[PDB]
Amino acid sequence: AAVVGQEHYDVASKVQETLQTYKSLQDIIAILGMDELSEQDKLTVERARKIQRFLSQPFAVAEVFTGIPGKLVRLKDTVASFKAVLEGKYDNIPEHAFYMVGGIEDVVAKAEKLAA
Amino acid sequence: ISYAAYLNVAAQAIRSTELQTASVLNRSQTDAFYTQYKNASEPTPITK
Amino acid sequence: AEYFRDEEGQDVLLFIDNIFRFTQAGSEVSALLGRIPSAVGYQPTLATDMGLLQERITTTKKGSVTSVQAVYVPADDLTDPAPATTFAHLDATTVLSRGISELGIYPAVDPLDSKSRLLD
Amino acid sequence: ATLKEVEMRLKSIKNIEKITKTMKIVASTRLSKAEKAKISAKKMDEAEQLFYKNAETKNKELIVAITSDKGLCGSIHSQLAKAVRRHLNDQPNADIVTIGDKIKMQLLRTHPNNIKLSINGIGKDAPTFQESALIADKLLSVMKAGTYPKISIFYNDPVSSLSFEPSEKPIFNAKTIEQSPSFGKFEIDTDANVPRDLFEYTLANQMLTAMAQGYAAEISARRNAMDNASKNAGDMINRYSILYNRTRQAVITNELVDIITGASS
Amino acid sequence: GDRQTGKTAVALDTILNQKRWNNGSDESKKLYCVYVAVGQKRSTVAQLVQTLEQHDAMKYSIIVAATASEAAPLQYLAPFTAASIGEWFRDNGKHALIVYDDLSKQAVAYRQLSLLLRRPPGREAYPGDVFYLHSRLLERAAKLSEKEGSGSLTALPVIETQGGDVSAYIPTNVISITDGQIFLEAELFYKGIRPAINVGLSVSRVGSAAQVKALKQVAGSLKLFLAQYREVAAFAQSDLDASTKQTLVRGERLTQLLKQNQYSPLATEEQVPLIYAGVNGHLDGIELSRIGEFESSFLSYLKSNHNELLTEIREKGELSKELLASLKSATESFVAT
Amino acid sequence: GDRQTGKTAVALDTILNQKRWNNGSDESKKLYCVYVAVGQKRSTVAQLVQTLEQHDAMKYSIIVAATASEAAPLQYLAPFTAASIGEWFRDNGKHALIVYDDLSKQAVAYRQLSLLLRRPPGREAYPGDVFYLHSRLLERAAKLSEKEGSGSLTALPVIETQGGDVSAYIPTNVISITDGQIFLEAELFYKGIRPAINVGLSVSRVGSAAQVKALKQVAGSLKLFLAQYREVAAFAQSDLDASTKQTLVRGER
Amino acid sequence: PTNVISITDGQIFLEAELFYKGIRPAINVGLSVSRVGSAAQVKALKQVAGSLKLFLAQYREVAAFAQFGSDLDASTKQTLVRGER
Amino acid sequence: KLQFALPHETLYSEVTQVNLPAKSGRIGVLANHVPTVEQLLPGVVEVMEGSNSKKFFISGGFATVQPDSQLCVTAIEAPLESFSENIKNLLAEAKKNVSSSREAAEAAIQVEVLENLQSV
Repeated sequence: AAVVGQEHYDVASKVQETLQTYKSLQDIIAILGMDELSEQDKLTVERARKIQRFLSQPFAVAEVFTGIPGKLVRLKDTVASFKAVLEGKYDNIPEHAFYMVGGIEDVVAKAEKLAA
Repeated sequence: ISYAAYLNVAAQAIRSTELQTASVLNRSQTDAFYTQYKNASEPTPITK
Repeated sequence: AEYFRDEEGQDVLLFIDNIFRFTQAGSEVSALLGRIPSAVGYQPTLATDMGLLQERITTTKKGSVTSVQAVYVPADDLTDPAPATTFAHLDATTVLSRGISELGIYPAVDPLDSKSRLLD
Repeated sequence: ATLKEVEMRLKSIKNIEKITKTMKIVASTRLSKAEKAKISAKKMDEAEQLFYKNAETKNKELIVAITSDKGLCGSIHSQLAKAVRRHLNDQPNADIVTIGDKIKMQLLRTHPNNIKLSINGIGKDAPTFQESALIADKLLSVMKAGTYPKISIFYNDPVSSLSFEPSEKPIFNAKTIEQSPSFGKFEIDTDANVPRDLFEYTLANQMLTAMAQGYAAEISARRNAMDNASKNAGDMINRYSILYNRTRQAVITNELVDIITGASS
Repeated sequence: GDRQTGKTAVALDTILNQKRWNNGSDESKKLYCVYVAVGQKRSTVAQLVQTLEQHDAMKYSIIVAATASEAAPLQYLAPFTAASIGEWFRDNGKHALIVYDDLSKQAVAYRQLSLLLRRPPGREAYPGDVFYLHSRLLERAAKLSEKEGSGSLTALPVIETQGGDVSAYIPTNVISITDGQIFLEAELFYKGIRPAINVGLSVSRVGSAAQVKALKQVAGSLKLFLAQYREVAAFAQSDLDASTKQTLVRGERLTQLLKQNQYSPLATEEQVPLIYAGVNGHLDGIELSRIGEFESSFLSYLKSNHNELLTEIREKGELSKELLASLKSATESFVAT
Repeated sequence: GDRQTGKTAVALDTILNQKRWNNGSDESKKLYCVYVAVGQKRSTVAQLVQTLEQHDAMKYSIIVAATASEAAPLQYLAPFTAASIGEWFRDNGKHALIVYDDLSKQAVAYRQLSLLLRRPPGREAYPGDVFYLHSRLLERAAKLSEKEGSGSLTALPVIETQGGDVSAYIPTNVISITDGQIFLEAELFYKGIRPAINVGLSVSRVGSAAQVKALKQVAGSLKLFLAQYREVAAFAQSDLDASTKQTLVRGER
Repeated sequence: PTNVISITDGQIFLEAELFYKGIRPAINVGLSVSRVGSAAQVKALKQVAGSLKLFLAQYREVAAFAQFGSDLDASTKQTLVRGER
Repeated sequence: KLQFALPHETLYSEVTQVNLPAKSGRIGVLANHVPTVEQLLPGVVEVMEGSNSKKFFISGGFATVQPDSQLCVTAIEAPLESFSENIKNLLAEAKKNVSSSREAAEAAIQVEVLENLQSV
């Protein structure tokens, strides 16, 4: 936290914790549905499912193979993007929107694309 | 006192030649509680 | 069998009992011969030894042997190398079941588990 | 280790499998008694409906909802919640009386404003007139039920023995009984306060029916859910069995290699 | 079965029961048992010797002993040596029962020999030809033909499972070689069901082919009832169907009935009645605590009322409809008292 | 993919389709295909030969053969020898294909050879130089440069996963050497998808450029769409949005 | 690992999952034992932490039960609330 | 027909003669009766189907002759014989309860039930 700054560290901590929760309940999710999760947890899981999907981004050297134009996102931008998502400030739009896209702004724009 | 409550007390008294069954006894005994609420805010779960 | 097929011009059918015990026997002869045993303790000559057995059973111009073999699956683990190598050689499987026999059906062949190479 | 960690995890899955099997079966037993009751209850209700139909009807709102205290009765809890939330849009300020902990939790979360009355000790019991009567009495006194010019109750109609569709119905206010198109084809007595009595009588009689319909759907849902659970557990048994088998082969091979290396020296 | 769940006791019981027939002068009723104590500490074998002397069984017994201290070559050759002893009885056309207890310790000794002789090692560090060793021993057990003089050499190897691993290399091999298993289960033993036979995991591949005709007749039901009782066992966990409750009552009583105090054998003529009661559901009325009292009492009652019935069962060996009729009456009368 | 999902057939079809191409003109349009049958029964090979002669395709193809009967060293030398034959076509500048069925059986062969040479057993009892064995074989077969006359020799090595274990030592070693995967999914094979290609486990890590532009335009993003279908049916098993349903109706269809 | 565990007089197990859970130190409280035990810690600190071990162990047990679902009695949820803290 | 029913149990659910104790005193229904709504008070009830007469003790409810000759009687938990002697003992207790004892309403009901029992 002294290196990447407290704000980064806090953001990263929350990402790790959410994803770890999601992994922990991965078993429970399979055995019984999402609606048989505890309500508090169910929020965590829904958010985490989004976070997990958010982590994918197209790659530009893979642009040929994948067929998706790559996205290079600034470090300053990355910290901001995840920070918002953890506070659920964009949790209200499709999981598909989060999947394979660049920055937070791109997720928003793709929500409009999906909305059509 | 509500009409169906009035009838209810009579029904309860009515489970007393004799010919007694479990369904009757269950129909006259309940452990349910009713929790008043306000606002969120919760005045207690007084026994029903 | 080969005398019947090749030298008496017949189509014959040769049963083999446990082919697990074919493997098992082969494993021992290797170890006695002092060869380094391979995975899941099975003969290093595992492929070749099954190959000799399962390549003299074939469709010749003269006749054909056909062989019904019994696979006593070891530990009922079908991903074990010994069943797998056997299954590679096998062409069809007829899957007798005791459930089926309990439905009074003799043949005991389980219709949903019997599958053959020729069935296309 | 791989071997033991696989084996213990597979055992966990086995125990889970066993429990989900057991629950599903016990649920089936419980379901038969529940279903029997619901028929008799429904017959009584139909006679009351016979009046309301022939009279016609022609009615803020009240919301009453029915679920069990008990959980893991499938998606009864949240499908009913979703349809309540939909009609909580319709009338914003309506006071929700939640009969059952499970429906209490979902609605309380979505709007904690409306919760005025909530019940407890619902799910364990099979509905009986006693419960309905006392709840009714409390709806009249506490919620002043007549004040809401609409009353609606939500419950789960057990569409099929393997399905449940959440359902609602409108309870007709005492005002409604008065002004219903026909009411004079039946001989009203001014001496009796038949609207003020019948309102109360059908408040409970309808509510008891709603509880009965719901209860059957609830027990049916738990049976359905626990069955699907067994299936899901079965899939995990198979997945960890394959893992067990692979791990087992690997242990033999890896152990063998150590022995061989030693022998070679 | 699992390590030291009094496996040796189960075996020893068989030897004691052979006393009843053995005492009998007909030599087609004389199995001259041989107990092969492999790797067993000398204190344990002293107890064995003492138990045998106490039950005066040392006259149809030979105990080949390779104790824990005894050298690994002696341990290796010990079942083989024993087998030769069996051959004399078998060759003489007599019958005998040789109990190799436990082949798991035979295995360890062969392992020690092979590894020490630097012979190529193999799976689970057991000798490569360990399958061959076990098969040679286990194939000497034989029911002879009448041309070669009808004789036998019944054998019952006792195998120690290394904590329940029936997939282990030495257990798997032995299971394959032999025909039938009786699988004692540790949970049952601890839970006080002694003998701790797990009915499910016990099988006989010869089974009913040899079985007293009488005992076969009144025990087809018993197998099936126990099968149902096992399946409906877990269903004890509440809202219980009337059908399930009938199964549970009959099944619980049956399970209680098959408990037997170790080192006490029984005669077929007293096996057949007890099972008859259970099959006919007479025991259902009797409470669980009173099953035990019922058992001994029923036997004494049967002996007093009709030791004619018992003697008929013993000598006829086949239950006649008249015997089953009379027996039912006797049971009804006993149940009443 | 998984053993005896008629694994051979998938490749066989590739060989058959190129009849039209091969019966064309221009040596670039002609492919010369070599089918290396390693570890296959003489019967199985005889059926292949007859199948090829049934589709009259024998005349454009070679079969190099190292049947199950044939000795383990012959099997070891079998892919390499076949690849030499292939290089003559390639270095004639002509386009070609070589289908090595199955390199998994070559692994078992090399295992035997190595162990019988008493070279210390490797991981999973497969010899330690197994990586070298496959890699030396595999990186031969190439599309050469204009300098070398634009040779081609396409390579399809057919790997038999044991119980669909894609983490298994022999498969992983091959996967890392090769580019792309054409995983033949067993579940789908059973559930009547012929050819059963699980798009999740099938990639082509260098493929997209190769396709003709028409089949890039028309097929654009269909891989993505049907990897949305996988997701869609993943969570099909709460509230299905109309969007999800549309994707499902298209996806299944 | 087997050899060393026998030789040593305590084990101070760390656990990767708990690291991710954000418990740093990631000490896996149940697997961590001190076979030289308390008589080495400050007397004051011994007094205060007397049942701390018991509480944590109970928290672990309760947590397992809690993940098999179903409503828990209030006494158990006291444990759960305390345990979390 | 006649609908005579309880919640958990269901009886006859027009029947010849039904004699009902109502807030309108006593009401008799014989074949077709002109269509009424009457609240049934706690009651001693007679239902006659043909000349056969069955005698009921009823916890009050609602009565509604429908125009189509459906006498809907709905009532809580009833039999007359079932109600009877134990009730006489209870009535003594109930008098005590009336002394102490909504509690007023309960005691009023207890007196009503005592009267209703005297009718038996």
